[PDB]
Amino acid sequence: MSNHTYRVIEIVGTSPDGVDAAIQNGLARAAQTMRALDWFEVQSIRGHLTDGTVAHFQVTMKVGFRLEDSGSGHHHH
Amino acid sequence: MSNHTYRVIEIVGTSPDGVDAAIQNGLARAAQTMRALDWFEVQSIRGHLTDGTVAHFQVTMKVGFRLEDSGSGHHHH
Amino acid sequence: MSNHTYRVIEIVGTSPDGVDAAIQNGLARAAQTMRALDWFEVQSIRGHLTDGTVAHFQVTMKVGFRLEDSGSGHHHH
Amino acid sequence: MSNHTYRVIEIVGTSPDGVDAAIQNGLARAAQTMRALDWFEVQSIRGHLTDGTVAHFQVTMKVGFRLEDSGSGHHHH
Amino acid sequence: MSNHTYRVIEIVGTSPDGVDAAIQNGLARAAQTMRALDWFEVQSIRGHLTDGTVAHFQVTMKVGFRLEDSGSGHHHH
Amino acid sequence: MSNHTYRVIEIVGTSPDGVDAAIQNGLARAAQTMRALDWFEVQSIRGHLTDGTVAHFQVTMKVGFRLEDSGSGHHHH
Amino acid sequence: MSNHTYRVIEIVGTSPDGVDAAIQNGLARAAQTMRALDWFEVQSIRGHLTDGTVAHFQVTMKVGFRLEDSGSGHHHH
Amino acid sequence: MSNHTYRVIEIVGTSPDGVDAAIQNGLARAAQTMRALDWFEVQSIRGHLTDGTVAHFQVTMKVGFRLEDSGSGHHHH
Amino acid sequence: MSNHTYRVIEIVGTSPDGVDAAIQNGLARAAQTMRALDWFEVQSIRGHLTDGTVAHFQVTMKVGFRLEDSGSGHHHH
Amino acid sequence: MSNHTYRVIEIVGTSPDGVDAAIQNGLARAAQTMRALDWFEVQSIRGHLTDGTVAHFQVTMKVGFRLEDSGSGHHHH
Amino acid sequence: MSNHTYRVIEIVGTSPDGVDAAIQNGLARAAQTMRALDWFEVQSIRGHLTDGTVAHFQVTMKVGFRLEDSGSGHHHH
Amino acid sequence: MSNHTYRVIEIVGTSPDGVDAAIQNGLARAAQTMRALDWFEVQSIRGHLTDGTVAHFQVTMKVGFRLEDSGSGHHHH
Repeated sequence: MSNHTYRVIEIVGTSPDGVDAAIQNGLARAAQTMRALDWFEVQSIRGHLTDGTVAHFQVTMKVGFRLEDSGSGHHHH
Repeated sequence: MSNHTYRVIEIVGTSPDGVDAAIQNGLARAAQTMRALDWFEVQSIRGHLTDGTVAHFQVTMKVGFRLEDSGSGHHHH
Repeated sequence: MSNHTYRVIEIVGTSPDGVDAAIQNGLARAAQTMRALDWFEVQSIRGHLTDGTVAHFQVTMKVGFRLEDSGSGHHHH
Repeated sequence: MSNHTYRVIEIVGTSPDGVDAAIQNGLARAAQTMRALDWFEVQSIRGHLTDGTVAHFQVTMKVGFRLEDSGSGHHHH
Repeated sequence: MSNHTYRVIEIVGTSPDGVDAAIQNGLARAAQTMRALDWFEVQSIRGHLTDGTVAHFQVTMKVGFRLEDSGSGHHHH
Repeated sequence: MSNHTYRVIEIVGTSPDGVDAAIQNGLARAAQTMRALDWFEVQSIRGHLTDGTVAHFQVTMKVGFRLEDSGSGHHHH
Repeated sequence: MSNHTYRVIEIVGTSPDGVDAAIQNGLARAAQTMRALDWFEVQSIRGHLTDGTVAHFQVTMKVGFRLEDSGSGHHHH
Repeated sequence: MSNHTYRVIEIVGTSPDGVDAAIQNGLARAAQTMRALDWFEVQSIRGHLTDGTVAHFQVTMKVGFRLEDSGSGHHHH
Repeated sequence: MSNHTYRVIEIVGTSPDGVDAAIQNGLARAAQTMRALDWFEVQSIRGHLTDGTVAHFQVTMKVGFRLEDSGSGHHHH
Repeated sequence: MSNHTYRVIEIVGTSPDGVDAAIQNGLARAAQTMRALDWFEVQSIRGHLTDGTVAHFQVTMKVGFRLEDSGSGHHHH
Repeated sequence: MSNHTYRVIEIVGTSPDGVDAAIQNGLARAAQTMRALDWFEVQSIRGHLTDGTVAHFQVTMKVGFRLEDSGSGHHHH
Repeated sequence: MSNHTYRVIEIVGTSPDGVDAAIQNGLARAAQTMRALDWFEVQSIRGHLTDGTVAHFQVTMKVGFRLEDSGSGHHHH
């Protein structure tokens, strides 16, 4: 925890069944390929209405993962 | 799609059962009277607590609909 | 209060005598023609200076009114 | 200019040929039907890429027009 | 309603089951100890992912309650 | 002034007679019970319209007061 | 009006008697020395409380004035 | 369209000939190497002035592309 | 970690020797009296210049602490 | 480059022929009288519509120039 | 303190040795030529990396100074 | 410099010894693996307090690097 450095990527998750779906739907695919999803932050909740009655919630989130080598989980000052 | 122009209105949807409710509750009434709801954007999630334990989620959204005559769905450059 | 949906419009009120004037001057005209002004939110206080010494305060506000049919003032969850 | 009150609407103009196009393309249709477009403010410049190489610039703007009766263009304080 | 003054506090509610949970989970504890929760406003929806698949939604909200003595619910101008 | 630390609270003041009223109406009650109001910052000017013609300006402000013991009013670097 | 270019300066006006005072108090001194104050925009309304009961409203505004030579008031496209 | 998840990257495009150039200049290189640029959003228009008279417009944009496998273009609720 | 709810307070720390000082100077006093400072967020770095050459950095931060009873550090969904 | 200090001024450029015009029209006049325009940042794109069909794009930008004496272009740490 | 009016200028300070350096490096040059620097506000902390390992922190700040004649330090309402 | 296009990534640097540490700690690891870090922008300064007295400053920054082939450093308009 001395020089742990993280990276934040932004992904947009989409689900016709809610915001908690899109959050989980997108966060999930992200992990299918990335390392250590540690946190997320929602930046927008938007959406499209197809057929006028089918919303496809589109939630944009910023997700953060550790890139630095698993190193000493320490405090050094 | 050459000169399609849209209009954005802002509506606040309210539901005691969630944010996805208010979004759908309000978006829905909006369509009862407007043309071609194409998209929406959430701007705020607020709420009132009546009886101290009854939240009435109030979600404000900006909704967008086409005003321009259905015209050539085209690309011209 | 179960599915009450509101609409927010934005108007700019102007008065040479203050911000509370423009707020009331504009909000007032808005009601001359709209239904149930319930709330307002100020977004900007700007102004022009004519003759260099005559400010015309221009206050932009977002005003909200009920569109949904007067329905049950109720809580349903 | 004592109690002149204005209204601001938001429209999204779109053009495959630029931002100044979409601004003018949308502002123009707006006037086809509204009164006294006096000003505009850009809020976003976004866009879609169809065929991957055809951008359709979408510029969202807030446009303002006078609603109050043409009245004394005056200063009263 | 003449000199009613309110106070706004900020709390972060957390739930592994959604945003509407955290909102209600946190708002609720807040009332366990405070007076007259009247309104709330969401400011952020964030979260941590433990085990990589267990999100703990963290919603930050600003909650508002009346401090001024229950006084005349009146309008005085 | 070396380690003087302050605290900022947020209060909403309300008055049917203006924004300068609500600011003073709320700031005042705040002092009835707190120590050393030193500054304030307005964050929003909102309002409700009862009877459609009775605005109750609601101004939200952040107020700051000293918590640290009255200590040396000094500069140390 | 073809190449009229303006400059915006920021000034903070202060008055113990209100926001409309500080706006006018500051805007005024600004003109004592500058050319053609044409517009202003409020950016903050803050304040200090001396004696705990004497607010000195401090309003920060951005003021705009013409620098370009009085030239053709024209439209050229 | 049920679980389509997207990724947003941010790129800065630069052109001495305009903002629509930099937008297209940068968006273009981005596609030279990425999949399915679907949308873009401008976040800043900045620039450097070399030789004092050569602006190099620098437009920062957020571009979004699909990462999820081309899957059912469907609505499922 | 199922219903852990937190509270965020805002404090301004001040030090003539830097921003990391004010952050630590203020955060520290805050703990002298509060429970479980878990996190902080900087919102502003401002300052006053006394004697014209003595800056007193004033850093405003939002600090967050747990209020809910130490309860099961668990995940429940 | 050790103690190079810059100053940022804000100017509004205007042109009936576009945003890239106003940017260049205004930036240009600014240099007619200032030293070393090094960079610019757009803050707003607004405009007035005279005759309803003559937009006068008004672009506000923040421009930055060096004030410190041309000194060692160096790195010192 | 009745009609004291201030002016805010924006300067960018730069130092290879930190943010507190650039703040002091720039604020300092500003005073070499201006009157009564009373306060400052940081707006951005940016930077360039020359040689890839030499950061030149660039901190932009808004600095405020009194322009109005030293007048009665008084409260008048 | 005609079509140089850049990419901006966001990383969070962490150090128990300051903000200038985390900035340098994170920026550094980023370069260990990326090309041409040219600039950075701070977006947040946050932090965790372990043991209540060990802050781990977490600074989030946006870093920008060139992706386009080293090409003509030129101006072409």
